Amino acid sequence: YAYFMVGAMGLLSSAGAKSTVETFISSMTATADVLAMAKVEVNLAAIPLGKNVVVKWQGKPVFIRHRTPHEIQEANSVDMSALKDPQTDADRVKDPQWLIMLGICTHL
Amino acid sequence: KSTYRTPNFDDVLKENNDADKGRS
Amino acid sequence: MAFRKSNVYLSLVNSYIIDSPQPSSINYWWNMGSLLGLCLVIQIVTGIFMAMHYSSNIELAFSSVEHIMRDVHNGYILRYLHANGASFFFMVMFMHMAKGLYYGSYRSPR
Amino acid sequence: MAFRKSNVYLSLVNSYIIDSPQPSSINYWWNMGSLLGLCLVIQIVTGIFMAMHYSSNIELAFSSVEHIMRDVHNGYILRYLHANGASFFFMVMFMHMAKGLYYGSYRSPRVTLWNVGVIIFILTIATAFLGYCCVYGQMSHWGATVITNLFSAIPFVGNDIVSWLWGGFSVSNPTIQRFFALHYLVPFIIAAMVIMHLMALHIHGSSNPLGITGNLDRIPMHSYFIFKDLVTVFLFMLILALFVFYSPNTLGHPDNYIPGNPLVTPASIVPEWYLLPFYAILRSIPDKLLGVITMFAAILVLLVLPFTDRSVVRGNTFKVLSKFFFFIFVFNFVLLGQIGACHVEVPYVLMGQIATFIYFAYFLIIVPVISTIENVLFYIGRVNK
Amino acid sequence: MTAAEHGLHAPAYAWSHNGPFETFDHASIRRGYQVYREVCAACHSLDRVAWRTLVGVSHTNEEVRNMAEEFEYDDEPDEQGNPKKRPGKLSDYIPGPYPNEQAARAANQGALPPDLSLIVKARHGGCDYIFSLLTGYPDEPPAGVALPPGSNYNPYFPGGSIAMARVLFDDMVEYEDGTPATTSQMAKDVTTFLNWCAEPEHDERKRLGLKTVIILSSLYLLSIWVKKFKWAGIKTRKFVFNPPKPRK
Amino acid sequence: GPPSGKTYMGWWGHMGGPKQKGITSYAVSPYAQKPLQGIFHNAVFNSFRRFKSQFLYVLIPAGIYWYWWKNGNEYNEFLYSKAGREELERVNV
Amino acid sequence: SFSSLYKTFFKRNAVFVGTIFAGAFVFQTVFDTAITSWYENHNKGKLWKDVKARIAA
Amino acid sequence: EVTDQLEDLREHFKNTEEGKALVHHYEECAERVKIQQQQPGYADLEHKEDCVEEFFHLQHYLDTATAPRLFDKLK
Ligand code: HEM
Ligand code: HEM
Ligand code: HEM
Ligand SMILES: COc1c(O)c(C)c(C/C=C(/C)CC/C=C(\C)CC/C=C(\C)CC/C=C(\C)CC/C=C(\C)CCC=C(C)C)c(O)c1OC
Ligand code: FES
Repeated sequence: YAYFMVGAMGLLSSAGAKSTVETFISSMTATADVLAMAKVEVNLAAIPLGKNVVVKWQGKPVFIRHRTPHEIQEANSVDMSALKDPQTDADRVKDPQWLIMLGICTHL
Repeated sequence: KSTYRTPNFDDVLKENNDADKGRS
Repeated sequence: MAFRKSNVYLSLVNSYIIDSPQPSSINYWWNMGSLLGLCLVIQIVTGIFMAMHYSSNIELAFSSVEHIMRDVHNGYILRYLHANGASFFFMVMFMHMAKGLYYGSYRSPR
Repeated sequence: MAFRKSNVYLSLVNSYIIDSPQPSSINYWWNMGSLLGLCLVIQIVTGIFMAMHYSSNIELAFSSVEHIMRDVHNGYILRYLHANGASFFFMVMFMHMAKGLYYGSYRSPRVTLWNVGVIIFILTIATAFLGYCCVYGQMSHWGATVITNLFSAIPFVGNDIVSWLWGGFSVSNPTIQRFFALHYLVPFIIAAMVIMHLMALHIHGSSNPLGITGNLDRIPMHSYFIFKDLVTVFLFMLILALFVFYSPNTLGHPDNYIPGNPLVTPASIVPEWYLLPFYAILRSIPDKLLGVITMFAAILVLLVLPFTDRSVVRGNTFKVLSKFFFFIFVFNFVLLGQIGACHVEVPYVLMGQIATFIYFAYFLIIVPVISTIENVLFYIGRVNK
Repeated sequence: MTAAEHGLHAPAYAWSHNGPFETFDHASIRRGYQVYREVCAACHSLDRVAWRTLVGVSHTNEEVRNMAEEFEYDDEPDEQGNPKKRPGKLSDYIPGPYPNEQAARAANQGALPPDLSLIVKARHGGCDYIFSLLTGYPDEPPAGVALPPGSNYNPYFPGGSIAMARVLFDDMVEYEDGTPATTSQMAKDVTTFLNWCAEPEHDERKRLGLKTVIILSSLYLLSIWVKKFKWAGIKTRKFVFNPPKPRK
Repeated sequence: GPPSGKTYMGWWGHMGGPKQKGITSYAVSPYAQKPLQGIFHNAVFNSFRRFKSQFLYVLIPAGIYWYWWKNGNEYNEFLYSKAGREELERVNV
Repeated sequence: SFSSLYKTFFKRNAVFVGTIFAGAFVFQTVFDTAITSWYENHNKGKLWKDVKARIAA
Repeated sequence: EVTDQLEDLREHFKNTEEGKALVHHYEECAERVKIQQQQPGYADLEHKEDCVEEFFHLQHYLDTATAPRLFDKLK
């Protein structure tokens, strides 16, 4: 009986400690307005051919490069045995002359 | 060399003028 | 010799917490003072967690407090806890002093 | 009985400043440790008087630094002293480390002391990075981005923890706010850890430079070593003045003085001089998780030094090969830092890899084999048959 | 990394104020501001410094008020709520002609022009490299390099391509005297001016530094002496080991 | 007070070092002697003796790493000097 | 004789500290004046004092 | 009526043994390179030489020759 009482105290105390720690830790998480998932539009009419256009979105830059057909040929002629991560050119592109590609180094 | 024989400090001892002004 | 009295970092905690010959007839007011200290420490902790999300200007100080009370996950608990913990801290502070006056703690030894 | 040793608030200070039998043969390195303590305290004081006039919002953090630069009477001195005293503090801490490693203070009777100390080391590195983020110049923003993203190498769930510590999906108000609050908090925790450092030190005095028992004779603390601290702290004050007035922008890098712009980054982004040695080994091995683990592994391989130095004779004051190897190791360390500073091209990847190899090798295997050879030579030289 | 994208190391010019005791020759700021306002008018910003610090270092007084009577700064709203504009005073900052950021990329035909107010602190070899860049441009680009049309070349800039329209010609400023109309003069004056605006606190900083160095050197020597003094009470001691009689 | 663990250094009187007999010390007091004795003779002579004793331990590592640094710098310079089409490619990979 | 100087200045700590503080005050003032003067005349025509006169006409 | 001081310094040190050697080197590079572009097939040659090395060598020589003797002429 005595050990059951002590264990009941410990159980309630553990639940309470978990709740308090969760409160304090979740205090530091992302707030509400920071979760505004921004959306942007880019004009592709006046973009130069051999130039890189960067637009800030969702906290990260995004390159928009209007790749030349020669660059398309160079990309699709890339050997698939020399890529650490096999990813074909066609999958990552919707409009062949345009590469709407995120710019953040997925390295670090 | 008995203990009373103080070693020769003459190299480092101040000259024969005491020290009644050195405190100043 | 027991490890509880060998490591200095733990010898100290032994001498103040694990083993300290309190007198037999102690009433609840000494525990009142210990509760006071623990109120201080919880106040400090929640104050740090408060300040991590507080601005410091004068055109942007009230906005900061309304932000922390309304637009942050699990926030208003922090702000009311800091305020009412301070108020309770003063309650217990006055109680601790009143005990000191009443029971003769202010006399010569201390 | 003398009032100095009776009142508790003074009986404490007596045993640590007024009467502490330091060993007879002290040199200037322990005076240098005292210099480090005073550097810490002046850093704390000038930090208080800094934050007295510092804002916190991301939009008004750079403007706050220019405001402390000029629009406050006698304020540029405060900012330069803060920065250059921090850099000098890190250099003197590195030299404190190297001293400790050379003279064999890390022998067994002070392992708790040495562990506590390396805890101060890692904490202080964290504080420096935190403050450098607090500035939020141009490259400090990218440094914060990378070092926060470092934790994403954790297996399985890595994105949630970094997004939690990074206050959202972008560097914004909560990011810098939390960074500054934590930076303003941590040095008091450092103060607590260093009062523990002193506590752990007092149990068994300080080591002789000769690596031999010092219990034979000792001379009182005050009126002898207080002035040995005074001379070196005056040297520190004058050199800091020389670096704070005539040559301000040398130790740091002239890039912080740019508004934050998360759209363009210069091709030359490097940490401040006292983080180059670890940055080199991070960029050396060609992996993410490997580098992330190997930094803290450098700290841990520092940790492992005791119960590895198996020389029965303490210290490196009487071992020609051991001290020569220590010097090759310290020059290794400086080479590592400098190659980290330089750009990575063809003749540098191999250089850095070999550098890290010899570094960790000195920690792991160079000390034991060399030490054993020294011990066996010492035995064989002075024995007939 | 190749020298082309690394930029030529700045030659170590023997600058006038690069000295332990030398001060800014703000007999030259008086015309450095003049040339800066005359030539770099609608291109850069200098939007950090306030006019209540030029008086007493470069100009006398009433001139700054007479200039501030040329700019407007959107005073507090009136009774009817219609915002108004009032002439500037001695608590205002210089307005960069581009309003916020967008006209910058609209007009330069390129990138944003950095605020000069701290530019010569944020480049390696800060004091020089701006005189170098302003006068180091060649008349004809080096043969064998192709550049985007409308841009200009600069061998001293990392990458060797900059959108600086080379407006540093002669017979343009004519300060008040016979001294301008040589491209070295305006470049030198603007260089010193910017090196000042990055820290309009050099004079007193150097004075204080001299005072501190002298005081600390004197105190260092005194401390060295006193350490040699009170330490002598133990450094000169001796020991004469007289072994005891072997009785036990 | 609460007894603590064993310690390798006591306080004055119970310092803990080995007991000794027959050792005699001396002193002459700071005020009875010139504070600056030797000042120059000891300065120059002992400075040169000390610098001679440990010269090689700092000379050799510095020389080795200077040799490495010079070789690396010169090879890097040669790499990007009219050699980016005939040497850079064959060693970059 | 120096015995008089010792027994009037260095025998008693109160007068010693008083003199050290007074000397500190006078030293600080005169030293600041001297350093400012030296730093000033060391730069003829580089300080605004003479430029303001030169511009006047 | 005064020519630019640094420009005159550059002209003066250009007519020197080392200066003439370097300028001749640079012009030889330039004529070789011009011969290179005037050949056909330059568009897809995917590798183009340049005389930036000679240009930088010459500019560095002129700078390290004229630096300690400019401000004295500056008024
Ligand atoms: C704020 C940080 C620190 C302070 C204030 C400090 C202070 C001190 C003090 C006062 C001493 C006595 C001798 C001396 O002054 O040097 C000392 C000695 C020592 N410290 Fe530290 N220290 C700090 C950091 C560290 C760190 C980070 C380490 C190691 C990782 C360390 C390791 C040592 C060692 C080994 C000694 C040995 C003395 C002996 O063996 O003679 N210290 N420290
Ligand atoms: C030894 C401990 C500390 C170190 C090493 C340290 C180091 C630094 C560094 C390197 C910077 C960057 C400043 C620069 O770029 O010029 C900085 C900034 C700052 N630190 Fe600290 N700091 C320490 C403790 C503190 C403390 C205790 C405070 C406050 C009480 C403080 C307040 C600040 C503030 C306000 C900045 C503002 C950034 C600036 O204006 O440039 N620091 N610190
Ligand atoms: C003559 C005084 C001037 C000075 C001292 C000056 C200074 C500078 C500096 C230091 C930079 C940045 C260099 C760097 O990144 O290393 C810069 C960039 C720039 N300046 Fe100026 N500038 C001046 C005049 C002008 C004028 C008149 C214009 C416009 C016509 C202009 C437009 C720009 C632009 C567009 C950039 C950036 C674009 C690029 O990187 O190509 N500047 N200037
Ligand atoms: C049992 O009766 C008592 C008693 O109650 C007390 C309090 C004491 C006094 C003992 C003490 C140790 C004093 C108490 C301590 C304080 C009042 C203040 C010190 C405590 C702290 C400062 C708490 C430490 C916590 C922090 C500094 C913040 C921690 C949070 C962090 C670091 C956030 C980290 C951020 C991320 C993103 C992880 C006694 O001696 C005693 O016996 C009579
Ligand atoms: S390679 Fe891009 S973060 Fe490392």
